[PDB]
Amino acid sequence: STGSATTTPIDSLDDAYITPVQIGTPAQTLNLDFDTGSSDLWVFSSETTASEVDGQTIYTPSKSTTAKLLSGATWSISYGDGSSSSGDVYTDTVSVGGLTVTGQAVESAKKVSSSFTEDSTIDGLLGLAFSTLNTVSPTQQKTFFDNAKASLDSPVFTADLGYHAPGTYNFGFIDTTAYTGSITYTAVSTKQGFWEWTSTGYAVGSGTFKSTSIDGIADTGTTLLYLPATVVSAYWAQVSGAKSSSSVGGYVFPCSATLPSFTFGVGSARIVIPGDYIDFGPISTGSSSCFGGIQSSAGIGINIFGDVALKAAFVVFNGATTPTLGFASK
Repeated sequence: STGSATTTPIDSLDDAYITPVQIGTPAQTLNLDFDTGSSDLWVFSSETTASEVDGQTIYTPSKSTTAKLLSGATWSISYGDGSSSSGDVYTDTVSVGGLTVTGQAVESAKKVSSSFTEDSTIDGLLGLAFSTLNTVSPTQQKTFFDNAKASLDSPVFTADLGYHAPGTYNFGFIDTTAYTGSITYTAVSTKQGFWEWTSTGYAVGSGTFKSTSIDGIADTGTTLLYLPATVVSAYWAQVSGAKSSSSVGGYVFPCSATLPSFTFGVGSARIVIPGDYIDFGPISTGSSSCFGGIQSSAGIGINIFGDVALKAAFVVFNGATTPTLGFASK
C-alpha cells in the first residue's frame, strides 16, 4: 500500500505545516502537525478542557463506531519549545492520504498548554520519530508509520515541504518526479529515538565549504534551523546589522537586509537553503527588526534540522531494518 497527502503551511511564515488525517468511522478529519521529532499521535477532543479549546476541530470518540478506549492508558508529553499536553487513549482507524491503519493509538487530550490553545489551525500532532519515544503508559504505543510499515510497498515515508506553498508527505514510495539529481543517503542513529544524522559541513552564501561534522535531528515539527553557536555566528556575521538579542530570544536582523543562502552537507552532496527561507519577518507587528531562521542550539542540547532546512530538500525517512535518511535537491 501507499499514501499521499498534501501538507499546507499554517501561516505566511511557514511556522508549521498541517496535513489532513481521517480518524474514526465515519471519518472525522483533523489537521495534524506531522512531527518527525516526536512519537505520539494526539488530538484535540471532546474530552479537552473546554476553556483550552479555541477554534480547533475536535475528535469525538463517542461518535466513532470503531473507537475503543484503551483501558488504563494515559499519556503526557512536553516539547522542546516548552509546550505540553496530556490525556487518555483510544484505538481507532486512522487514514492519511489513502493509507489506512486499524487499531492506531489516538491520544485524546484532556489538557493542552496555552500555545496549543492559541493556535487554532493545529488540531493535534502525528509523531513520526521512533516508537521508543511514545509516552503512553503503562503500555507504550506505536506510531502511525510503525503500524503501517509492514503493509507499505517500501518501508519509507518522504517529506517534501514547500516554501510559502503546499507540499507533500508520501508513505510507501519515492516519487522520482519530486526531486532533481540523486538522493544522497546518510546514516541514522536511533539511540535517542530521533532521526539523528551527521551533516558533513556548511557554507554561508558563496563562501567556501567548511568540512565539519554536525550531529543533529531531522525534525519536521520544529520551525527553524538550530546549529552550533560557531556556525550561527558565522552566518549572521554576513548580514549587516544582525545581532543576537537576549530580549527577543535569538538573532535578529534589519528587515531591509538581503539574506545570504546557507548550504549544509549530506555526505559529498550539498543542500542550499535560499536566503529568503531564513526570514521569519518582523519580531512584532510593524517592527523593522526581523527574526532569523537560523538560531543557536546552545542550551537545547541537540542540533535541529527543522523546517527551514528540510523544506530546501526532498527528504526520505527510510524505516528499513537499519534506518537511513536521504536528501535530494528539488
